[PDB]
Amino acid sequence: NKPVKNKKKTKYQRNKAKRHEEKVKLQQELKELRQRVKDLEEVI
Amino acid sequence: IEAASLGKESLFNLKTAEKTGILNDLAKGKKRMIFT
Amino acid sequence: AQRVTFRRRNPYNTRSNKIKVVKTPGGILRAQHVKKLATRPKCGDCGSALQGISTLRPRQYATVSKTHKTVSRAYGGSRCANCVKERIIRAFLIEEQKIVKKVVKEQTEAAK
Amino acid sequence: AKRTKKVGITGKYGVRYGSSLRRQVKKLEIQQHARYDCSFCGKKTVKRGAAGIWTCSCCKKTVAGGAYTVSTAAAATVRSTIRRLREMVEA
Amino acid sequence: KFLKAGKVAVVVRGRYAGKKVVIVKPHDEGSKSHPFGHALVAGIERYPLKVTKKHGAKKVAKRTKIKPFIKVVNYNHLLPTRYTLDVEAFKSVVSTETFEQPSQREEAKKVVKKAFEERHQAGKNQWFFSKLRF
Amino acid sequence: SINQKLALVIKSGKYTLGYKSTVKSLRQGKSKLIIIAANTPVLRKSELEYYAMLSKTKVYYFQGGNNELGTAVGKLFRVGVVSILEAGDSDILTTLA
Amino acid sequence: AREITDIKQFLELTRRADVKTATVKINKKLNKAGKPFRQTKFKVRGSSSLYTLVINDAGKAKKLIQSLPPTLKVNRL
Amino acid sequence: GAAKLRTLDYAERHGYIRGIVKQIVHDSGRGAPLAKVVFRDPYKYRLREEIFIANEGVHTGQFIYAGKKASLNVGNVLPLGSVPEGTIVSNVEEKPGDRGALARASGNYVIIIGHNPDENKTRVRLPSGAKKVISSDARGVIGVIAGGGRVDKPLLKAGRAFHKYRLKRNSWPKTR
RNA sequence: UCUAAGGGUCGGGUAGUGAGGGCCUUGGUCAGACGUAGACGGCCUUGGUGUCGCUUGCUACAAUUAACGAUCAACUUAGAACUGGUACGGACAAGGGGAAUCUGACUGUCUAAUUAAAACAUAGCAUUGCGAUGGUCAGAAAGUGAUGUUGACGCAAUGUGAUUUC
RNA sequence: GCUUGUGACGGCCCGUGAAAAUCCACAGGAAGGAAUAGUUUUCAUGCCAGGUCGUACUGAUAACCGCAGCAGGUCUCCAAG
RNA sequence: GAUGGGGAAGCUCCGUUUCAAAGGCCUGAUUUUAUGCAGGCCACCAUCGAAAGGGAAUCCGGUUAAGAUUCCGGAACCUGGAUAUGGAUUCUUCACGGUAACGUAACUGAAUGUGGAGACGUCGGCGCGAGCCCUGGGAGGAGUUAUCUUUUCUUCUUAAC
Ligand SMILES: [Zn+2]
Ligand SMILES: [Zn+2]
Repeated sequence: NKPVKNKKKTKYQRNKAKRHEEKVKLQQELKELRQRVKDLEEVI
Repeated sequence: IEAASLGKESLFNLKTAEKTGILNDLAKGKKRMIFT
Repeated sequence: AQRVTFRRRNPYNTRSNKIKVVKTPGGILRAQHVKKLATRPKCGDCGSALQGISTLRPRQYATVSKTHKTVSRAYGGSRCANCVKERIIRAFLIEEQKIVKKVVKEQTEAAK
Repeated sequence: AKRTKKVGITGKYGVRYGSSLRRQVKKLEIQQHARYDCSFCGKKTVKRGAAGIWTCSCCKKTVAGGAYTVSTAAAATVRSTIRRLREMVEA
Repeated sequence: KFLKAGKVAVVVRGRYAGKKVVIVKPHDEGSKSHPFGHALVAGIERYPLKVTKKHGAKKVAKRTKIKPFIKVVNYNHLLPTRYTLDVEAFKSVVSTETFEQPSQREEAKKVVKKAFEERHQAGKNQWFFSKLRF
Repeated sequence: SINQKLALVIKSGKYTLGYKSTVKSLRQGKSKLIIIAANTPVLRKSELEYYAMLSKTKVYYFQGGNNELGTAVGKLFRVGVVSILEAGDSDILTTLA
Repeated sequence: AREITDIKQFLELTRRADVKTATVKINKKLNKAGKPFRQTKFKVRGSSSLYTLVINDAGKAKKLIQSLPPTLKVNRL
Repeated sequence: GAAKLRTLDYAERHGYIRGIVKQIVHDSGRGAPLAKVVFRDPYKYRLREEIFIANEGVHTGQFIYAGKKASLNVGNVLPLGSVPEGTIVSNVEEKPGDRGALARASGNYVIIIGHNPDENKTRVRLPSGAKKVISSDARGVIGVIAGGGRVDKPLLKAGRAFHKYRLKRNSWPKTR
């Protein structure tokens, strides 16, 4: 495998990555809410 | 150094394996016995 | 500015009589007695806090399930896996030394 | 540079106990609070826990030694003479 | 160069730490799924209990049960030994594509189980079927 | 001298410094000789000897600790085990030392 | 007190043998600084735990109220 | 726990028994540190702990060999007849079966002067300087008691003397 | 009344290709139970808030001026004018200082209610004894108890009491 | 910022700073356990039960001790601008 | 501080594990002697002594002339016991996944050995959390208003689990 070659993500880029992950997980939870909502008609 | 020498006597000894005579046989794994 | 009291009858700042101050749904401050903090279990060989094991007071371990108290490995809840790796290697090399040494002893007593 | 001209580590004792007593305490104190090398892992990570007990920060080995220094000259010579005469027992 | 098919190693890390496995396929270069030098190996999860002269027929049959396992293992997590074990009886079943299917793992484990039971009953490789005490 | 032949190997041939690299070399069958510090823990010594026996590799115990072996190889850090992959110039492989 | 999410689990739990009483609670709340909307909490009283199901849709809450068992005794607010 | 050698038995009389050092610990009122050494009980399948006086160089995890035929290394205990001329021992048994009586304080030892033909006797120079003859079967630990140089540091303070002597039985402060 | 100084968080691009997430202004098909109304919602966009953009892959000075800008907040320091005083640490709070002699080294200590030291203790200093069939003691004597979980860098008794110099 | 709890560290010792009840885990493997049938109460749920004694009030220039309802003494917790 | 012992004219004394027959457990058709218990396993000595040490588990709201973590209402938890259903598991009988650190809803276990927790001095600064303190907007109530002050005071809370 290739060598490590150091390098680092700084602070701002890590902040942006964490923000994107939070936004994606928020949308995933909204989709989970939609899934819980939808099945009520089928079960009723 | 003396602590390492203290361990060497009890655990596996390359010098003793070399002294046993049969070397490639041991590398192929020719001698096997079960204790305990 | 609201001042509080101990709620049990021990009036002394002992190790087992520690309180916190909490606001209640009635909007008043009140003392809340806090139990002693739990200690992480330690490895049987090196003494380091073994990971994946819950941190509870000793009696509380009788309540949680097995998965909380062990990891999925030999000596799972007792040793820390680096000690387990060294134990495995030591046992294997002890067996190998026994084989080689027995062969040497037999050959030596043949040629002696 | 040097906050104290001569007194050194004995500066915590102020003007008390006498100059000669402070001087005598100084060398042993410097030995005691020093950080020593580890014979087992080769790192300068050994400090005294109690008089005679010396522990390495890395590799976590506890060894027995002198009261204020890891090794005494008497112990070093006893070690060497044991080595020599056991070698002559072998020979 | 000694990590090859047929070699017997000792697993030193993981859930199967302390067991003895035999290497069925060594990938020294690695792969996309496992970017490290690894090995497909087959081993024994539950060793057969050591029987004696007194034990009856049913007792021996139930004490000679073996639970095998199959796993991809990093080279750094193996303690290779000097012993050899014939892997040809399951070289075909133990392969890269097997581990991608839980059912194929099950069938390959059936093959390895019956092979190891036959070897143990025949009396071969008593060290490989012997349990390490550590 | 042993230090001189080690210096020749370090300045001419191929070497790896450290337990993980030397075990990788022994596993891949690239090593010829392994120099092991006298300070190395006995479990590691025995494991290295077992690997070298399996790989048909010579083992030499250096006289001195990690600091001495590192400064002999010519580095400013402590070195525990050195593996010789190529000794094209120096003759350390054949000498009794 | 435990919050339950699955409607199927909620219905099986409301059909459980130890369950006798449930409660329907109405809350007026806001959705993202939006209009005042209705929240219906169904709280089924078990032997050990009170199980709460939160529905934010009024029509679904009404249809679930219809779907409730007859023998279960429901307390409104 | 008292600092005593291992109880004499067949293993230590003829071969050797190997124990391992578990911890090196501080004993209140004693200058020398103590070593806890775990042995395997030859009869019963259980581990037995022993409290030796640590010699200089003894370390945790070290193998300590006890018996007639054990290596002449620091930490190992040996019958005085098994050691050669001029050796240095500690915690020397006065007579067989007492489990150690001489040179137990820190930085103190006993030198071997010479053996005896007529029976199993050996003569030794004690820390004070006396020359004594003990049974050659009496055991001793190879090396010098750890914690040497302790008396070289002045106490400088009545408070330090107070803390030292409250743990001992010596009356402090002294009267008369 | 001013002046100067001392910080935090966010900020990289369009020249350039094409897709991805969401109430998609308006416009298009399928399509939801209850009390003239009917949301939400299971599907899509080349658009919109040369075709702005919130996202990756990338060529192109990525910044050797981010040497700067947007935004947020605390109380400290230094200095300079002006200005009233019979006063400015305005009440409170708050060392008198120095020159020689005697004494004890010091920290410490006991006289509860007329006597707190020049006496007691103290680390240091020296001497003396003891290797277990022993030393020190308690005890009239003992199958004598302790020190003793003790071993000369230990135990104990003496006499002097820091240290240096003369 | 104050009070307090806590974490990772550093300093000090010729001073190195309780025990037991109790709970858990590991190693081991006497054994037991399934096919038109078993196991697992260290997963979830469901059922039953929890005795004896203290518990008011003060805690001090009015609740105790000094012959008092004494200008004295007597342990501790909370602590606004 | 008893017992076992030993002292003492004796009231009682010494000692706290010994110079004690100091008590539990497993198997059995022990194949013949015909209605009498056989074969084995393991070692240690009472008890008292802490309402500040160790230690199973409860909170909030309300209620009285005087009760309150104890009553009332709601919501929990601990311990012991009997047990059933679901889940899990099993024809590879006692689970799979992850290179690994390890994960999970489970995922049998007698003797015997071992490890962890209980379980631990003092001081210093540094970081973090909680309550309090200070403070902005807004929604209420009260005060001041001779003149001025988008003002001064106050409510805006959230337990165990
Ligand atoms: Zn460990
Ligand atoms: Zn070290």
